[PDB]
This record gives sequence, C-alpha cells and structure tokens, in this order.
Amino acid sequence: KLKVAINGFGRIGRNFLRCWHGRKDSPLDVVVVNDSGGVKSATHLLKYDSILGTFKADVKIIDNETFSIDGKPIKVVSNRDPLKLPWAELGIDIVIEGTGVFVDGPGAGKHIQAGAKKVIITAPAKGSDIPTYVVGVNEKDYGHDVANIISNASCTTNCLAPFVKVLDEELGIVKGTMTTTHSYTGDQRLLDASHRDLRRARAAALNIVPTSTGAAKAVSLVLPQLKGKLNGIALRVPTPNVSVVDLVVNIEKVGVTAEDVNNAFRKAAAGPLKGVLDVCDIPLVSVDFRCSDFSSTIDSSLTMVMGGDMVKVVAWYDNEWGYSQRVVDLADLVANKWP
Amino acid sequence: KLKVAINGFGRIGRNFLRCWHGRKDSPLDVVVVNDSGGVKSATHLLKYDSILGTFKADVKIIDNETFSIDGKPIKVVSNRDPLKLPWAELGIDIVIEGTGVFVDGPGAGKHIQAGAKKVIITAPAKGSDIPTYVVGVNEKDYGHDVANIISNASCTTNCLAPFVKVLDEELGIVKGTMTTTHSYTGDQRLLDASHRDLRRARAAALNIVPTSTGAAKAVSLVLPQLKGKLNGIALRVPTPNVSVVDLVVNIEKVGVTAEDVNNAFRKAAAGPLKGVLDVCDIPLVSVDFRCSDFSSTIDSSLTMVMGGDMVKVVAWYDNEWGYSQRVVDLADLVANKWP
Amino acid sequence: KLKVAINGFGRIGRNFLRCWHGRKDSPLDVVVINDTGGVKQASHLLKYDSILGTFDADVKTAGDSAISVDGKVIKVVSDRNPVNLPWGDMGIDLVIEGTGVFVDRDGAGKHLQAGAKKVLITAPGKGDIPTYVVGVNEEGYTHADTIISNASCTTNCLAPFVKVLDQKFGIIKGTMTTTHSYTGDQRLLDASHRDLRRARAACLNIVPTSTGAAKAVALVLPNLKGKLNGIALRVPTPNVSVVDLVVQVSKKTFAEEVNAAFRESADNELKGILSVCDEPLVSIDFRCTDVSSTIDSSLTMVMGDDMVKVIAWYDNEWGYSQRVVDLADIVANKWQA
Ligand SMILES: NC(=O)c1ccc[n+]([C@@H]2O[C@H](COP(=O)([O-])OP(=O)(O)OC[C@H]3O[C@@H](n4cnc5c(N)ncnc54)[C@H](O)[C@@H]3O)[C@@H](O)[C@H]2O)c1
Ligand SMILES: NC(=O)c1ccc[n+]([C@@H]2O[C@H](COP(=O)([O-])OP(=O)(O)OC[C@H]3O[C@@H](n4cnc5c(N)ncnc54)[C@H](O)[C@@H]3O)[C@@H](O)[C@H]2O)c1
Ligand SMILES: NC(=O)c1ccc[n+]([C@@H]2O[C@H](COP(=O)([O-])OP(=O)(O)OC[C@H]3O[C@@H](n4cnc5c(N)ncnc54)[C@H](O)[C@@H]3O)[C@@H](O)[C@H]2O)c1
Repeated sequence: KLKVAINGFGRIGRNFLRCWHGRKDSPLDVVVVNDSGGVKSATHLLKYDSILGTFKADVKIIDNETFSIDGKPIKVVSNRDPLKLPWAELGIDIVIEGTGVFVDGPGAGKHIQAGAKKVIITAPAKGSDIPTYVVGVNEKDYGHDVANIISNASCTTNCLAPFVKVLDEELGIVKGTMTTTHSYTGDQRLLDASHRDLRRARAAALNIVPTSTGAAKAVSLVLPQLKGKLNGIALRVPTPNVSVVDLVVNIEKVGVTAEDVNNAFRKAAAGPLKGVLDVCDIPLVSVDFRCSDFSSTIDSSLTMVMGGDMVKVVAWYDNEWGYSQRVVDLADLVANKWP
Repeated sequence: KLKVAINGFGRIGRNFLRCWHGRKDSPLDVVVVNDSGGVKSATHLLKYDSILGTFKADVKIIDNETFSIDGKPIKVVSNRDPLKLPWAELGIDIVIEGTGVFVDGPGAGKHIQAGAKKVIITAPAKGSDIPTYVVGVNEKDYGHDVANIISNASCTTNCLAPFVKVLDEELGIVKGTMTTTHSYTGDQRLLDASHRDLRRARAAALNIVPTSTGAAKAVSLVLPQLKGKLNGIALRVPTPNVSVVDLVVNIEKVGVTAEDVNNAFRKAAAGPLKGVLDVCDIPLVSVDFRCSDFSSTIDSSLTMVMGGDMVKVVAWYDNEWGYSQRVVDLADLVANKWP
Repeated sequence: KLKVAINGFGRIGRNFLRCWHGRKDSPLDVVVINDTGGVKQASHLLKYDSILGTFDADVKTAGDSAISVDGKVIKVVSDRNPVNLPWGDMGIDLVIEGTGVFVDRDGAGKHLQAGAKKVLITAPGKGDIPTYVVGVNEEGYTHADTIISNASCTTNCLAPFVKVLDQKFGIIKGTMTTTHSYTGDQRLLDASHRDLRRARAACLNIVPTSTGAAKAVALVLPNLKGKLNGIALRVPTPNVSVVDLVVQVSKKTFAEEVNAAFRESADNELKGILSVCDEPLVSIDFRCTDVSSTIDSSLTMVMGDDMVKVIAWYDNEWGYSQRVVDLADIVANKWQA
C-alpha cells in the first residue's frame, strides 16, 4: 500500500529488508535500495549473510539496476548525496535512513528535499528537533502531521526502555547505573588502526572494549520520568551479534524479592508487551537469541535484589535482528496512521 | 561577512531588512528575498510603509529580479516551495523564515535541503526539536554545531521573558497570570469572514478580540524555573502596532513595595539588560513607543504591589520593530559564533 | 646517515618503525611520519599494539606536529595527497610507502614531486617497477632505481625457499595455497567490497582470496615464470601465516634430503632469512620472528619421488617489516647521490 525506500544496505538495512519480506502482509513495500555497490554487491549480501545465513528465496539480478526477491522487483540506485536521489520520481513514501551519517535534522531531511514524504532514522538523532520512539513504550505518541522525521532510538535503548518502564511503572525507579556487554560492530576497527575513539580503534575481535554510550540517557527521551537518572558504559566483546544489558537501579518501593520482580515482567510480558518483552527461565547463552523477535528478554535466573532497595536485571537482545524488527514495526505504524 | 536570505517579505521580514540596513556594521548581508510578488511588489512595500513610513534611501529596481538599496543589490526570487530555492546556488548562510507557515522541524528544514546552512524562525516552533532563544535572557545557550534551526520566540514572549527574569531572579516568582492588550495583526480578518478562530474572524479594526496565546507558557522554554507557572490570554484592539503586557504574579519574597520592584528593573536595565529592558517614568501612550529598540519597557507609574506578595507590572513593546530588532541580534549572534 | 619518511603509519608503518628501533647502528633515520591520523593517534598506537603488545620505550606526544620516542623526535603531518608533504623541505631521501593506495608509477611518484628522492613501496609494485626480495635478488638493486617494491608478505616467504628448491632439484611446475591471517583489507562484518569474498565476515570464515605472490615469485626468480600459481585462505587470526607449496622437481628426491638442503642454506647463504624448526609448534609460536620464512620440517613430505610439499610459517607483519627495514637498510648502503 505504501512505497518504501532503504537508504543504506548494510546489516541493519539488510536486516530490515529481510525482516520485512517474510511478514504477515506489511503495508510497506520496499521498491528501492541505495547501496553504493550496484546490483551485484547489493544482491550477493542479501542472499548470503554470515550472521543470518543464506536468505531463503530466489534472488535474481534483473536489469542492470533491478534485482528481484521471488519475482517482486526492487530498483537499486547509488549516490552518497540524497539530493540526487529519485525519491520524488519513484514517489517514495518512507525512507529507512540506515547509514549512521544522516542523523540530524538538516541531513536526514535531505531525503524530503529529494521528494520523500517521511524519514525514519535507524539510530539516535543528533539534533533535538526529532522525536525518538520505542515501540512498546511510547509509540502512540506518534501521529501524522507530527514531524516527518523520527528516530527508532538505539539497539540498546530499545532493549532497555521496555523493561525499564515496567520497573519504574510498577516499583518506582529511584535511579541506577547500567553496563552492556555488547557484540562488536562495524564502527570498530578490525585490527588496531586509526579511529577517532582510541578504544574502537583496537582489534574489535580480540579485546573487551569499553566505549561510552548515550543509550542510557536517551531512555528519558521516551520515559521522561527517568530523565537524568540512568547512565552507563558499554563493553565490546568478540561476539558478532546478540548482546546483554546489566541494569542496577536501586528501587524506590519497599524491598521486594527477586522472583516477584520477575513476575512483573512475566505479567507485563504476556500482556501489554506481548511481542516486545519476554522472560526466559531456561539457562541459555547469547547464541540462543539469534533471530529473536523480542526487543528484550530477561534471564530469570540472573535477576537478583540485593539490599531490599537495589534491584539487578540482565536482558538479552539481538542487536541486528531485534532492532530491525522494531524498525519495521515503527515503519508499520507510520502506515497505519496515514491519511 | 555572512550571506543572509529572507524568506517572507512581510511586516516582520521587511521590518527585518530595515532594521539591518541602518546598522553599525552587521556581519549579516541580505542578498536575497522571497516575496511572492516580484521586484515591484517587493520594492514598493520596502519603500513605502504605513507603519514605519517612507524608507529613507534610494531603492531602485535593477534587472527584472534584483532591486538595490543605495547601490547594494538584492536578488529576489519567489516560490512557495523552499525546495526550489537557490539557497545552495547563492550559498546562503542564514535564512530568516518569516512566513509563519514553516515553523516545524520538517518544514523550516526544507531550507537546509535547498542548500541553506542555518535557519532562524521569526516565531515559536511547533516542534519540540527546535531551541527557543530570547536575546537578553539565554542567548549564550546558543553555540554552533548545536541545532541548525532556532526560534526567536514570540513578540510577546520576547517582551515578557526579559523582565520576567529580573522578577524571579531577584524576588522569586511563585506564579501568576497575565494579559496582553495587543495591536491587531495580519492573521486577523479585516471584516467578519471565515477563519479557523471565530475571534480572529471578526473585524480586527472594530473589536476588542480575545484570543489564546502560548507566549505565556513558552516563557519557560527560556526560563525553565517558571515552567508551568505563568499563563494568560490576549486582547486585540484597533491599534496597528505597539502593545502592552499586564503581568500579575504574586511574588515569593517578603512583601516589597512598588517603587523598589521598579528599581530592580532600573538596575538590571542599565546593567545586564542595557539594550533589552528599560523603564520609562514619563507618562506616554502606545504611539510613543513606535520604533523602540527595547524588547520591553515598563511603565514606572503603572507598577503596583497589592498584598505584599502580589506584584503587577505593565510593559511596552513595539511588536513589529522590537522583535525584528532582536531577530537581527539573534542572527547577529549566529555570525559571531561561526567558524 | 639516510633520512627516512614513513608514509602510511598503518600496521606495516608501525611494525616497521619498531622493527627499526631494535636495530643497532641503523643507516636509516626516521624523521617524519604521515598518516591520516593526528599526533594522538600516532602516539597511542605506536605504544599500545594489540599484536606486538605494548612498546618497550617511552612514547609521548611531544609537540602539535610531532611525537617522541626515547627522546628521538619525529614530526607527524597529514595530507591525503602526497605532493603536499614537505619531502623536499625536509630533504627526504627515502619514503616508506605503506598506505596501500600508492602502488603504481603515477601514485608513488607524487612522493618524488613532494621533494622525496626514493620511494620504497611496502607491497608488490603495480606495473613496471623493480621488485626485490631480500635474500632472493637484492644484488639486482642499483642506486639508479627511484621506485622499488619489497614484494608481498607471502612472496617474501615463498621466494627464499623456492630458490633453494629450484636451485637444487629444478622446479618443473607447482601450485601453492597460503592459509593467511586476516588483514586490514577485510571487512569486519559482511560489508561492501570489490572482492565479495574479502567482503565477508573475516573473523567467522575461511575466506578464499587470490594472491599475486604466485606469479610475483617469477618477478624475482625469473626462472619460474609461469610455473607457479596459487590461491590463499583468510582464516580468523590476526597474524602469522603459513604457506603450503607443492612443486614437482626433476631430480628424484626424498623427505629428509629436501629439508636438509633447506637447513644448509639457512645456515649459510640465507642465514637470517630462511630457517627450519623441528619443535612441533603453531601459529602464535611464531610472533616477532626476524626471519622471512620458517620451514616446518616434520611436515615436509614427498610423493612418487618428484612431487614435493613444504609447509612454511612467517609473520606477515613483523618478519616483513624486518625485510622492509633490511631493504631500506640496503638503499642506505650502495647509495652514491
Ligand atoms: N545491525 C546492527 O549492528 C545495528 C544495530 C542497531 C542499529 N544500527 C545502526 O544502523 C546504522 C547503520 O550502520 P550498520 O551497523 O548497518 O553498518 P553498515 O556499514 O553495514 O551499514 C551502512 C550502510 O550505509 C551505506 N552508506 C554509508 N554512507 C552512506 C552515504 N553517505 N550515502 C548512502 N549510503 C551510505 C553503506 O554503503 C552501507 O551499505 C548505524 O548508525 C548503527 O548504529 C546497527
Ligand atoms: N510584524 C509583526 O506583526 C510580527 C510580530 C512578531 C512576529 N511576527 C511573526 O512573523 C510571521 C510573519 O507574519 P507577518 O505578521 O509578517 O505577516 P505577513 O503576511 O506580512 O508576512 C508573511 C510573508 O510571508 C510570505 N509567505 C507566506 N507563505 C509563504 C510561503 N509558503 N512561501 C514563501 N513565502 C511565503 C508572504 O508572501 C509574506 O510576504 C508570523 O508568524 C508572525 O507571528 C510578526
Ligand atoms: N600486514 C601485512 O600482512 C602486510 C605485509 C605486506 C604487505 N602489506 C600491504 O602493505 C600495505 C600497507 O598496509 P598496512 O599493512 O600498513 O595496513 P593499514 O591498511 O593499516 O595501512 C594503511 C595506513 O595508511 C594510511 N593512509 C592511507 N592513505 C594515506 C594517505 N594518502 N596519506 C597518509 N596516510 C595514508 C591509513 O590511514 C592507514 O593507517 C597494504 O596494501 C598491505 O596489503 C601488508
């Protein structure tokens, strides 16, 4: 029903397209991709993925700029300057900006100037002009006419927010810190080489790498009540995908026990967050969460309250798939709330 | 030093250009205007103004799209869709968006997409993404790299804020209401005709017309401490220009007297607000404030504390000129804080 | 005695600088370093290496355009276009081109323009350029050459012991496959690349990529032209790689005879370049190894009397650097103008 473009055919963008394909019947309809590499480089990587595995479906190269996923064509263009993009010509309704460059008003908006109707950033906005949404939390807050540029937050923030809510909304979060053992990512160096952050410049594959992260603060952007109460670091560890968060907020309420904190999740999990939150009681490990549709999963057996007031939680989230899945829900929204 | 464009050649925009012309040596340099009327309609109205009076300087029509104010040319284009604007071609550094239409992130940003570096809205932003500044109050809070879209607030808010500060910052504002007998404006009907606000739809010239105004709340945007404490209405009265505010906040401090409240202004007037605030002891009337460079002027003899805690102030401000003058200071800032 | 300039302070850039610091009475003298990175970047990474480990020396950020190493001061500049580098102003006699882009006449030349006198390309040369592999034909060099390439990390390994073979059993023909550690060139995560293989995971796969070292051998051992050729496999390891040569010689031979020959040369002529190792080791056991190639004796095996297979380890980073230095070490000697 609604034409969609994907600017940036890498991990998140490709993870997007995949997410969208095998779906109920999304109102969305990817008709163009902007991978600076042609149909070849853009096809190959959609078919063979080291982290998701060979894509299950006939993907052929039609035209010199038009591959097809099971017959359905997808025009593919390439240019670093959105302004030169045929958004208007094609009549693009939504643009999934997944490059990590155009994340400010002026930038991401270049897509509107090209002829785009609405733009969704697959990352946190650098401006202040743009709304940050997190399906499960405050998605309602989005309605047509209200800004034509939105941000689906961070992979981490989209894993935290959800269960952070249930915590405060049913126990009252005084304030707390947090850490996140995170699978390395493209922004890291493969081998020790120049990089603006002397931490990310170290062999992504052979170091536990500490690097700042706003994902903590940004929680507020969706949960105002917490504004300036959370915070934390992040640790990059040799694991291509799937990460975990270690939240430590000393609660306001009584001094509840462990397994009941859980029950709240469990309750809010099969209830309002059915599709976002979930609790897995069976002791597994990262690799068991690959391709997990839940924006966040708590390791039951890991939760533990210390001094009656201090609660500690651990959640599992696939940073590639999960986020991409929400990004398709947030784009699914735009369409369900469209004239 | 810095190239400026003016999108919207009406009252505020024209009041702008005028303000800028006869100036010390503004780093600004108006090189283009966007008046949907050509050089004719755009010239005439710059030369002959019913509220400012015939502009003092040779204004001739060169080219078919390039008038000149004393030799200095000014290219003039026209198109409702900013996207088609030659901002990039001309290399526009600042854009004074004075139309009252493009006041949200997506909108005002269309100017960046066209090739604009920075955009200043001459009105309150409809988004939340954009910073609201008010020279005299929190102008420092603006620094390059921090949002490329700002709002110089409202005419009213820019008259209130200043002396509202001095009140709280040296007496403590508990909370209070306010009213503003305001000169009618373009958004009002000349004669009773259809208009989304059945008040503004009434003969602007023959009615005292009550109409909501956020100018009150927005004070917070620059003075957080007051967030949700002020508020009020507005009354349109048959007077083409120059308005007055009637603030009634019951103070927190002791129960000071009248003439001392004043002294605070008088003090903060020739001090930190030298150019913004001012106090006129001589009993005058609206017409005496035409072309007043002060963002706000208090009528000494009108101030009066009632029950020790309740203070009442009345300020004079030229809504066209004053605001436009600040808008040139706020654009003057951008340039003084530019790489 | 010879002023040097390191352009491309990357892995080979640094592995070199350090390789140098360890040499005694070095005709070489580093004075300027050019890399897209600021003085911070140059310092940090010269001091803290994830493969060579922290550098044993005092490395501070002395200056706005320089760094200090045990007192010896060096300038750090940064122009993405060589022509600008003040090579002429600083009287740069030699430039160690380790950027991976300027590998052709046109490119490497921009250094000459900047005022530099010679350009040693830390990689195989593209087109018509003198290629020398210390130990395989460094005598071919003449101060006349303004642009030379010290071949690839692989060639510099495979060559030495190939010479030994042919020069003793006569290589008729033969393929080879190099199980190689990954390099900056690979993508850390499935991302675009002009080599859809190299474009893959890198740390999660065995990435078959092609290598020139195959034909490049012939470059330095004219005799083997078109007799060798192989591929390469990029496996999840940050350093040290192994080559699996398989040549068919004329003179029928046996297992230990081959190895023997190797040792002989390793003890005489190639002493310092080639070497053998019987102690059954593994990758990691070959870090910081000053030699170019190391034969894993116990692995060498012959078939039908004429088909010889030889496995050989080599530190694609350090060992190469040590060669790069040894080459530049040579340019300083036999230098007239
Ligand atoms: N999948 C994940 O790991 C993950 C998790 C959550 C969010 N994100 C966010 O998604 C963004 C995308 O990064 P990624 O991890 O997918 O890396 P990536 O490099 O795989 O994806 C970037 C893509 O954008 C393209 N691109 C880059 N600059 C461009 C430009 N100027 N014009 C057009 N296309 C351009 C690249 O060619 C590539 O296809 C980042 O901001 C990242 O933080 C990624
Ligand atoms: N001077 C004042 O009375 C005053 C006071 C303070 C602030 N403002 C604010 O300034 C804004 C401008 O309104 P005004 O009072 O100057 O009225 P106005 O009608 O005189 O000015 C509007 C101008 O913008 C142009 N314009 C309108 N739509 C346009 C479009 N789509 N593209 C390009 N140009 C377009 C019009 O042609 C006209 O030149 C309003 O938001 C107003 O609240 C005005
Ligand atoms: N490490 C090995 O195994 C090995 C050994 C032999 C040959 N080589 C080849 O040598 C070349 C050098 O790469 P490396 O191993 O040093 O790794 P690398 O890719 O980290 O080195 C390149 C460095 O040069 C810098 N650079 C690029 N363009 C520049 C410019 N115009 N000006 C200044 N600096 C610039 C980059 O920022 C980077 O730091 C590569 O082509 C590589 O294939 C590598």
